[PDB]
Amino acid sequence: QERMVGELRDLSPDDPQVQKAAQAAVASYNMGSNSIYYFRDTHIIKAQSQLVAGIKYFLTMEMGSTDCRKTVDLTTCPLAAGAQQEKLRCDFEVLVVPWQNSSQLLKHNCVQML
Repeated sequence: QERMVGELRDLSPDDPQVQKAAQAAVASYNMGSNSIYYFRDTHIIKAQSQLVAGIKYFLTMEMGSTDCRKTVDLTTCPLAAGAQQEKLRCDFEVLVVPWQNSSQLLKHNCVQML
């Protein structure tokens, strides 16, 4: 066949390739979001991969708003507390291809947590 569609498989949330895919998702989400502040990953809850012509990562993760405003090393950005605190739970689909340096966030659906 012409198409390459591999098996969908569970990965460890601590797989270094999941982690890189996760930082790709965060960076892209922050670029596209209307929020004043950068969000930052707090927990990878679930991770799956699928071999295509390239690799898809399907990530479920939680994010927290930071004190860092956009107007980047997120490890230096504290999670906001009290009035500015906001938590999201997101599904991300990330595309990784060996000929591109930047991994792409194909889809995302985020949801504000109480």
